[PDB]
Amino acid sequence: ETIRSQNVMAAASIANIVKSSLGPVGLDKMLVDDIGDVTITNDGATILKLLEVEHPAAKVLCELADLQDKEVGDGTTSVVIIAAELLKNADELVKQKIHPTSVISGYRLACKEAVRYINENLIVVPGGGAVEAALSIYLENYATSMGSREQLAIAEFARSLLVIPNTLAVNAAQDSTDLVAKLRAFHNEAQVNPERKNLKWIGLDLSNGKPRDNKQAGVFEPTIVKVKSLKFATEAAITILRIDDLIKL
Amino acid sequence: GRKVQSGNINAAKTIADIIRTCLGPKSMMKMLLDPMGGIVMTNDGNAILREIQVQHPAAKSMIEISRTQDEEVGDGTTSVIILAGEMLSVAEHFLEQQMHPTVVISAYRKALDDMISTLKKISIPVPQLVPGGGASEMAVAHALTEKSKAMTGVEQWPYRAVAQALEVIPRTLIQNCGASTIRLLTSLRAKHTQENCETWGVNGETGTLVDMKELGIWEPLAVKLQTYKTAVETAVLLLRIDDIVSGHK
Amino acid sequence: TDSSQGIPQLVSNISACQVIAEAVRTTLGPRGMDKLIVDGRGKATISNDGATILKLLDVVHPAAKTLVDIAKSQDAEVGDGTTSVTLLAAEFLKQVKPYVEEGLHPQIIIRAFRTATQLAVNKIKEIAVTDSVVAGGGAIEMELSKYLRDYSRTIPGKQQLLIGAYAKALEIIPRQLCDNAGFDATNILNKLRARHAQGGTWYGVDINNEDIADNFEAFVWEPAMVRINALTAASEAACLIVSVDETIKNPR
Amino acid sequence: EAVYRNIQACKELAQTTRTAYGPNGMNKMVINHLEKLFVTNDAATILRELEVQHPAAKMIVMASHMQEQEVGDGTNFVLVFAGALLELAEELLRIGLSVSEVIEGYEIACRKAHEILPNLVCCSAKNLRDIDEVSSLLRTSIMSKQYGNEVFLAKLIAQACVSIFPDSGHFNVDNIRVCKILGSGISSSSVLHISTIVLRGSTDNLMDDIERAVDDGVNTFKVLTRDKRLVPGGGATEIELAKQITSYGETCPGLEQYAIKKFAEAFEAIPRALAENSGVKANEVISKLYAVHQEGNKNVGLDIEAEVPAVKDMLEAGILDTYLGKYWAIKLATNAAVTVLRVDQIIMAKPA
Amino acid sequence: DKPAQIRFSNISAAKAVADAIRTSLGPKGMDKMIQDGKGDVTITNDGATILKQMQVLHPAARMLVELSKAQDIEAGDGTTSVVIIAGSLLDSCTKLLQKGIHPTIISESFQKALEKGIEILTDMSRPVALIAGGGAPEIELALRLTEYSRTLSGMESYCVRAFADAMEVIPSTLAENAGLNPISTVTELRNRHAQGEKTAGINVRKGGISNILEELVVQPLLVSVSALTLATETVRSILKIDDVVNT
Amino acid sequence: SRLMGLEALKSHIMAAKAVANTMRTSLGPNGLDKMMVDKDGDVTVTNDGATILSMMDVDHQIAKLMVELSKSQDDEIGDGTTGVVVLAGALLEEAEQLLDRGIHPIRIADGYEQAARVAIEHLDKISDSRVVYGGGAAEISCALAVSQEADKCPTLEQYAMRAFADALEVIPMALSENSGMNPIQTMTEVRARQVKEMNPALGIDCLHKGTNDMKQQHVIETLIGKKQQISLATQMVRMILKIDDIRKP
Amino acid sequence: GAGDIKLTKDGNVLLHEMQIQHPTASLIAKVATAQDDITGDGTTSNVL
Amino acid sequence: VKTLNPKAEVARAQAALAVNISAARGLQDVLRTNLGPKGTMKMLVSGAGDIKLTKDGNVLLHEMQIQHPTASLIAKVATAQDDITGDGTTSNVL
Ligand SMILES: Nc1ncnc2c1ncn2[C@@H]1O[C@H](COP(=O)(O)OP(=O)(O)O)[C@@H](O)[C@H]1O
Ligand SMILES: Nc1ncnc2c1ncn2[C@@H]1O[C@H](COP(=O)(O)OP(=O)(O)O)[C@@H](O)[C@H]1O
Ligand SMILES: Nc1ncnc2c1ncn2[C@@H]1O[C@H](COP(=O)(O)OP(=O)(O)O)[C@@H](O)[C@H]1O
Ligand SMILES: Nc1ncnc2c1ncn2[C@@H]1O[C@H](COP(=O)(O)OP(=O)(O)O)[C@@H](O)[C@H]1O
Ligand SMILES: Nc1ncnc2c1ncn2[C@@H]1O[C@H](COP(=O)(O)OP(=O)(O)O)[C@@H](O)[C@H]1O
Ligand SMILES: Nc1ncnc2c1ncn2[C@@H]1O[C@H](COP(=O)(O)OP(=O)(O)O)[C@@H](O)[C@H]1O
Ligand SMILES: Nc1ncnc2c1ncn2[C@@H]1O[C@H](COP(=O)(O)OP(=O)(O)O)[C@@H](O)[C@H]1O
Ligand SMILES: [Mg+2]
Ligand SMILES: [Mg+2]
Ligand SMILES: [Mg+2]
Ligand SMILES: [Mg+2]
Ligand SMILES: [Mg+2]
Ligand SMILES: [Mg+2]
Ligand SMILES: [Mg+2]
Ligand SMILES: [Mg+2]
Repeated sequence: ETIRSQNVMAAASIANIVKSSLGPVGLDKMLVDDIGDVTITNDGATILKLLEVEHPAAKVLCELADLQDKEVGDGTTSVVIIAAELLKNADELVKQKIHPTSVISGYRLACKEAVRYINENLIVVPGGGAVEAALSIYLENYATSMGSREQLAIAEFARSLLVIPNTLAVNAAQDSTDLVAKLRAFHNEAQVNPERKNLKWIGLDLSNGKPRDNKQAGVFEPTIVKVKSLKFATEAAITILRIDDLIKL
Repeated sequence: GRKVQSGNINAAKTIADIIRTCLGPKSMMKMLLDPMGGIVMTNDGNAILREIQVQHPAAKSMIEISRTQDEEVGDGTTSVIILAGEMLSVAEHFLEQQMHPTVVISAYRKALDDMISTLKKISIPVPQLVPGGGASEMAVAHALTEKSKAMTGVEQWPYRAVAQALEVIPRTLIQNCGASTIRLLTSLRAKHTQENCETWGVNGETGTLVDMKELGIWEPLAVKLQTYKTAVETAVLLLRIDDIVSGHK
Repeated sequence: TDSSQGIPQLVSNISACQVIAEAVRTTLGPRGMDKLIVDGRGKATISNDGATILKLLDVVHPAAKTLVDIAKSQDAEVGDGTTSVTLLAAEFLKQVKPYVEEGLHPQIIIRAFRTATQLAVNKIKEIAVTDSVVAGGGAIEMELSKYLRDYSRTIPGKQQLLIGAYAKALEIIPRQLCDNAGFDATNILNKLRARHAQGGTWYGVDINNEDIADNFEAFVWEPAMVRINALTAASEAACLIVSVDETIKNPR
Repeated sequence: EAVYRNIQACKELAQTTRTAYGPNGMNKMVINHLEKLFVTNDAATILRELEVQHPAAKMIVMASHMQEQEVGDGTNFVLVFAGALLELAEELLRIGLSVSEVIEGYEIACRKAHEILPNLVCCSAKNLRDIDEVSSLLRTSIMSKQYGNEVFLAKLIAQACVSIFPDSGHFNVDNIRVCKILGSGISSSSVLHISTIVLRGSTDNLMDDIERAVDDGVNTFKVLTRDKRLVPGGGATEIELAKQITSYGETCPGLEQYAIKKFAEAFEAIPRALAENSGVKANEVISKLYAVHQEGNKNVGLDIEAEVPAVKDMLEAGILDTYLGKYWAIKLATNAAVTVLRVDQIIMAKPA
Repeated sequence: DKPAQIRFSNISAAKAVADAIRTSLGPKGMDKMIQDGKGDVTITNDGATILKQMQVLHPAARMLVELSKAQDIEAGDGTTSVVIIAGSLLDSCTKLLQKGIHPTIISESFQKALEKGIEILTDMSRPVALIAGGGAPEIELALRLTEYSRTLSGMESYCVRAFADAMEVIPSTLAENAGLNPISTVTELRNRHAQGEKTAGINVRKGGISNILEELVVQPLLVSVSALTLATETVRSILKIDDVVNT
Repeated sequence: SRLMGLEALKSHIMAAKAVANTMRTSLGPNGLDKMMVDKDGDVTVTNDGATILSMMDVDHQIAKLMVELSKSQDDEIGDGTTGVVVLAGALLEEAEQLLDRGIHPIRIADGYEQAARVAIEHLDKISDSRVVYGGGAAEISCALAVSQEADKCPTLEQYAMRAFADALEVIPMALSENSGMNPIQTMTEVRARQVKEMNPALGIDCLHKGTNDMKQQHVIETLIGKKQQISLATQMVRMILKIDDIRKP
Repeated sequence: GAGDIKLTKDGNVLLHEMQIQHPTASLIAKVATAQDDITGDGTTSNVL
Repeated sequence: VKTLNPKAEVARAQAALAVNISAARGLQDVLRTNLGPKGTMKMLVSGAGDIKLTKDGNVLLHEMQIQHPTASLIAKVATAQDDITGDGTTSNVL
C-alpha cells in the first residue's frame, strides 16, 4: 500500500461520517466529548467544526470545508462528500496506471467546463439533485469528445457528481439506484432531444419517491453555492491528490 | 439501520430491564453493590439510575431524560425508561428488515398524535384524570390497533408495534403479583375490545382484573401525557442517531 | 471465503471465474503470451490458444467448471472465439460484483444481460456489412459499448447502471488486445472511445503500430454470426454464474 | 432449549429452498453424489442431493415427499410454509405459551383454512380435452419451474396428456414416457405414440430440467382430473387466506388467538418469498397486496413482470393454481410443523 | 570487507535521499507531506525545504543535503535536480561496482565525462548565455556521451556510458510528473536529438514534447553546469570513501 | 497459477540464467572443464550439449527448454552450441533489468528481433573467404553496429536494441575471463580499437600468442555458424521471454 | 444408528430403547421396564 | 467509536435469589452452634490478637469479618434490630 490510498481512505471515512446527515431530512450524529458531553446534531457544518480529526488528509479536507463555509455559509457538507467521492474515483483511476497529474488535469477541465454549463442551468440553480444529474450526463458526453490521457478523469468526475443525488435518496428512504437513474434518465432527454429542454429542472423529491420539477416547486439553490461547492471540492480532491509521500522527521 | 441504532437499543433494553420490575405497588427491591462493602437495597428507580455508571451515551441519554422528567413532574419516571426500552425493543424488528429509521420515526411520531387522542377521550374531569393500573395503556393500545386497520402502507407494522408496546406496563403490574402475564393480558385485551370497558385495569396487589371505576386508581392526565410524549420522543431521539463519533471542544 | 448463500456465494463464484479467465487472458490476440502447461508425463506444451489451455487444465471449482464447459462448447461447434467468450463472461461478472455487494439481487442483473445482449445482437445484425462481416480487433466492443451506454442513459430504473456496466465490460476485448502487445491500453482505448463518439464505427486497435486504425479497411474481419454467437454465449455464461445461489455438495 | 434447535434446523432447511420458489427462483449447483454438475432450479431434487440428516428437518422432508407422491406440485409450499410455521412458533414460544398451546392453535387454524379454500376457488377446467384450455391452464406449473419457454412446453405437454385420455378419468402419469434424444433445438421436441415426449434438448443437462418441468406439468393434469377447482396463484390465495384467518383469530378469544394470527402471518410468507426472489421489496408488496385484498379484489397477486413492487389480477392473467394441490399442501405442512413441534429432547436409541 | 559495505551503505543512503525528492521536480511536481516530530504535517512541493528539515543522520545523506545548499548558493534554482543527478550517478555506480572495477576508476572517468559534459552544455547554449531547459541539457548529455563513450578505451568507456545512462533521469521524472509515459517519451526524445533537434524536451503545460522554444523554458548555463560540476564532485567524494571511523 | 505474471519472468530468467552461468566458463580454448558424475561415470568434458547440457538441468521446465532448443545448433550447424546458451543467458540477463523499468516482454522480444536483424545484417558485411573473422571479434563488430542503429528507433525497442548490444559483448567477455585477463578492460581495449581504426578482425587472444588480430591468428568462424548463434539465441529468448506461466498440476 | 426416527411418547418403549448414560438410571429403567408387564402400562408415573 | 459498552450486568432474576439465599444460609450455619445453653463460644481474634469468647449474636454480628456482602447486610440490619428488644439475635439469623 502507498500513502495516497491512505489519504483517500481518510477522506472517505470523514465523508461516510458526514454523508448520512445531508438532506433536509437526515439522521443525527452524536459527538462524544472528552468528559463525555454528547451533542446530538445533524447539519454537518458543525459536525466538521467539532469532529476530532487527526489524519492529515482529513485535516486538509476539514480546512477547505470550513474555508468554503466561511466564504458562503451553505454547502459545506456537500463539499466534503463530493471531494471524497472524487478522491475514491481518482484512486481507482491511479490504480490502473493513470498518473495523478492526468487525473488532476481532468478534474480541472471538468470543474471548468461544469461552471460553464451551470450557466445554462441558472435562473439560482434548480437544486435538489437536478444540477448534479445534469452535469453527470453533460460531462460524460464532453469527456469522450476530447480523447486525451484525461478523457477518463472527466467521466469519473461525472459519475462521481451523482453522489449528492445518490445520498439525497438514501436519506429519504426511497432508493439509491432507481431514483437516481430516473433522475439521470430525465436529464438525458434534455441534452439529446431539443423539444424537452425543460426537463433540465427535474430534480428529485424527498417527500414522495419520484422526481419532480424543481422549478415548478421552488426548491432552488443559489448559483454561487453550487459553483463554490464544485470549485472547492475540486481543489480539495486536487490538493489531496498532489501528495504522494509522507516524510518522517 | 446498522449496528448503531441496534447498539442504542441494547443500551435502552439494558436500562429498562434494570428497573422494569421496580414498578407498581408490588415493587421488587434491587441490590446496589458499592466497591468496598456494597449492598444497599432500594426499590426506587431513580436512585438505581442515579447510582449506576452506564458510560454509554444512549444509556446516558435515557438516564438524563428520566431525571429531567422526575424533576419536572415527579411521578411517572420509571414508566419513561420503560416504554422507551420497550418501544425501542420493537423498533429493532424493523431495522432488521431493511427499513430506514426515518420510516419508523415517521410511524412513532404518527402513533403519538393518535396516542394523545384517547387519553383526551378516556379521561374523566377532576384538569382531568386517566384510569390507572394498565387500563390507560391497554385502552390506548386497543385504540391504536383499531386505527391501524386502515393504514395501507409500509408504516403500518411499526404502528401496531408501538400499540402492542404499551403493554409492558400491565405486563409488569401482572408479573410482580405472581400471576401469569399471558393468561391475564389476553383477558385484558378481550375486555378492552368491548364498548364501555375502557377503564378495566390490573389490580396491582392481587393480580386480578378490576374495573378502575370500582377500585379507584386514577392518574392525572399530565403525568400520563408527559410520560407518553417523553417516551415516544426518547424513542425517536435514539433511533435517529446514525453515528457516535469523537468530539473535541 | 464465506461462500454460504446469496451475496457470498455469488462473490465466490465471481472470483473463481476471474481466476479461470486470468489464467487465459494473456493468450488473447494474434500475438499473445504462451503458456507452459505440463501433464503428468513430463511433456512440455507451449500453446497460445485458449481452447487448448482449457482442455488441459484442472477445473476443480464448480463455477469455473461451468464457465469452462461453456467455453469448450463454443470451441467445439464454432472454433474461433473460445477465449474471448470466457473473457467477456468473467468481465461481465467482474463489473457487477460492486453492484451485487449491495442488495441489487441477481434476478435483476439477469434482466440486464438479456435485454442488453439481445439489443447488442440486434445492433450487430443491423450494422454488419457484406458472409456478413464486422470489423474485428475491437471496433465492435468499442461500438457496442458506445451504443449500449448511450441507450442505457435512456432507461428509467435499475437497468441503467447495469447495462451501463454491461457496456463498460465490453471494453476488455479491445483492451487486452493491446495489453498483450504492450501498448499502454489507457491511451489506445481513450483514442478509440473518442473516435467512436464522433464516428468511425469500424475503428479498432491496430497491432502493427501503437495507434487506432480503421479495422474494416485494414481487412481484419470477423464474421458477424461468430461475434453474435460469442456474445450470446458469454452473456449466458454470466447469467448462469449470476443465477447460482448455493452449492449443494452431496455429503457422500 | 431442545425445541429451538429443531426449529433452527427446519429454518435452515427452508432457507436453502425459499430462494427457488417463484418463476424467478434462483438456480443452485447441486454436486451429485457421483460428482456431476447439474445446476437445477427444482427444489425437490435439491433435497435428494442435500440428504438432510438432522431428524427434525427430516420430518419436513418426509412431508414434502408425501406431497410429492400424493400430488405432483407444492413441494416447496410444504417446506417454505412449515418453515414459517416453526419460525413463528419460536417467536411465540419465547412469549411462553407452550408447545401444547400453539399446536392446537395451528390445528384450529388449519381446519379453518380448509374451509376458507373452497370459497377462494375462482376458475375451473370445464373441458379437460380442449387443447388451449389444457395449455393456457397448465402453463403456471411449468412457468414456475422453467421461466422462458413456458407456453411452448405448456402446449407440448397439453398435447401428450389430452391424447392418451379415456372418457372416465384414469389418467396415468406413468403412461407418458419422456425420451431424451441428445439432439439440438428445444422447439424440435414433439409427442409420439401411451404417449412419449422426445424432448430434444442440447447438452443432456438443459433437458433434465425440462424433464422435471414435464413431470410437474403432467402431474398438474392428473390432479386437474380429480379436482377441477382452481385457485388464484402468485400469492393471491395466500394473502386472502391470511386475511380471513387473521379475522377469525381476532374474533376468537383465548390463547389460541396468538397461534391463529401466527398461522396467518405464516401464510404471508409465501408472497414474501415470491417477491424477495424477484428484487422487489417484500414489505412494500405485502402491504400493496393486503390493501387491495381488503377492498375485496380476492384475485390479485404478485406482478413478477415489473421491477417495482406491483400488483396484478391473477384470474385475468391466467396464473392460477390447483385446489387439491394447495389443500394437501397446507394439510401436510401443518402436520409436519406440529409434529416437529411435539418432538422434544431428541434422544439416541439403543443398538439393536 | 568493510570497503565493499561502506561503499554500499553510502550509495544506499544517498540513493534513498534522492528517492524522497524525485517526484517534486518540475512545474507539475507532486507534493510531499512532512511529518514533524511534534505531529503537525505540512505540504510542500519544493525539494529544498524537504532536505532542509529532514534529520538525515547519515554521512552520505548529509553530503547530498549540503549539495542542495551549495547549488542554491552557486546558481539559485537547481536544488532538486542536482540531488537527483548525484543520486542516479550513485545508482549507476552500484552496478559499476558489482562488475568489479575500482572506485578510483569510476572517479577519474566521471571527471573524464564531466569535462566533456561541460563542452556539450556549452554548444546547446544560445549565447545571450542560456540553455534550452526542460530536459534537453540531459538527453543531449546522455546521447553525446554515449556517442563519446564509443571513442574511449579501457575501463573508462564503461563508466562514461553509465554517466550517460544516469543522465536520463531528470527527463524521466519530468515526463512522469507531466503525466506521460517516461520510457516511450525518453526514447522519442533521444530519437529527436539524434536527428539534429537540440531544443527538444518535455513541455509540461501542453503535456508532451515540443521543439518551439517560445513556451520551452530556457535556463542559464550556470545552473546546469553547476549541477553537473557539483554532482560529479559529490559522487567522486562519496565513491572514494570507505571506513567511516569514529574518533 | 502460483507465481504468474511479471514475477514469473524473474523466475524463468533466474532459471535460464543458471544453465547459462555454468556454460559461461567453457567458451574459449581456455575453457575450464566440468566433471560428468551420474550413477556411473567420471567423464571430464568442456564441449557442449549432450556432453554438458543434455545430461543435467531438470528444473523449471525451462532449462529443459534451453537444452531442448540448443539441439538445433549442434548436429546441424557445425558445433557452435556453447555460444548460443551464453548469448541467450546474456540476453535474458539484460531483459531482467529491462523488465524492471516496465517494458512489456513482447516489446523486448521485438527489440531483440530488430537487433538480430541488424546484427545478421552486419555479419554478412564481413564474409572474407563464407567466413567471419574473429574469436571474440564478430560480437564486437555487431555490438558496435546495433548500438548505432539503436538510437534510430523511436519506440521502446531502442532500450532493447541497446540491451542486445550490451549482451552481444558477453561472448568477448567470457573469452577474457576463462583466461588470466580482465573482462571489462580487455573487451573495451579491443572495442575502442575496432573504432578509431576500422578493423573488425581485432578480437580477444584467448591464447596468449600476443596479437589481438584474429585475421592473422587464423581463428575463424563460419558465417552460417554465426548467423545461427545470433538467430537461434534470439529465437530462444523470444520463446522464453514470452511464455507467461508454467502450470504443474 | 441407521437414522430410523420414532415418535415414542410412553414409558416402556422409551426406557427400553434410549441411551441412558448413568448406570443408576440404567438400573431404574431395567427394573421399571420389567415391572410394567404384569400391570400393562404404568411407567412414566413410576419414574416420576 | 467512543464508549459503546453496556456494562454492569450481574445476577439475573435467580442468580440473585440464589446468591442471597446462600449467603443467608451460610450466616445461619455460622451462628447455628451458639443458640441456647450448651452452645459454643467463638474466638474473634483481632489484628493485635485479643481473643474474645463471645457466645451471642450482637457482639458476633457486630464484630466479625463477614465476607459476603449479603450476609454483611443481614448483620447490619439484624444488629440494628436488637436494641429495641434487648437480645433476640442468633434466633433472627436462624
Ligand atoms: N426541500 C428539498 N428538496 C429537495 N432537495 C433539497 C431540499 N432542501 C435541500 N435540498 C438539497 O440538499 C442538498 C444538501 O443541502 P444540505 O446538506 O441540507 O445543506 P448544504 O447546502 O449546507 O449542503 C442541497 O444541494 C439541496 O439542493
Ligand atoms: N394499586 C395499584 N394497582 C394497580 N396499578 C397501580 C396501583 N398503584 C399504582 N399503579 C400503577 O403503577 C404504575 C407505576 O406506578 P409507580 O410504580 O409508582 O411508578 P411510576 O412513577 O412509573 O408511576 C402506574 O401505571 C400506576 O397506574
Ligand atoms: N490482425 C489483427 N489485428 C487486430 N486484431 C486482431 C487481428 N487478428 C485477430 N484480432 C482480434 O483478436 C481477437 C481474438 O482472436 P484470437 O485470439 O486470434 O482467436 P479467438 O477469436 O478464437 O480468440 C479477435 O476478437 C480479433 O478481433
Ligand atoms: N407467473 C407467475 N407469477 C406469479 N406467481 C407465480 C407465477 N407462476 C407461479 N407462481 C406462483 O409461484 C409458484 C411457483 O411454483 P413452485 O414453487 O416451483 O412449485 P411448488 O408449488 O411445487 O413449490 C406457483 O405455485 C404459484 O404459487
Ligand atoms: N516550464 C518548465 N518546463 C519543463 N521543465 C521545467 C520547467 N521549469 C523547470 N523545469 C525543470 O525543473 C528542474 C529544476 O528543478 P526545480 O524543481 O525547479 O527546483 P525547485 O524544487 O527548487 O523548484 C529542471 O530540470 C528544469 O528543467
Ligand atoms: N584460438 C582461439 N582464439 C580466440 N578465440 C577462439 C579460439 N578458438 C576458438 N575461439 C572462440 O571460442 C568460441 C567457441 O567456443 P567453443 O568451446 O568452440 O564452443 P562450442 O562448444 O559451441 O564449439 C568462439 O567465440 C570462437 O571464436
Ligand atoms: N435452660 C434452658 N433450657 C432450654 N431452653 C433454653 C434455656 N435457656 C434458653 N433457652 C432457649 O434458647 C433460645 C435461644 O436463646 P439464645 O439464642 O441462646 O439467646 P437469645 O435468647 O438472645 O436468642 C431461647 O428461645 C430460649 O427459649
Ligand atoms: Mg444547506
Ligand atoms: Mg409512581
Ligand atoms: Mg481464434
Ligand atoms: Mg411447482
Ligand atoms: Mg525551479
Ligand atoms: Mg567451437
Ligand atoms: Mg398409560
Ligand atoms: Mg438471649
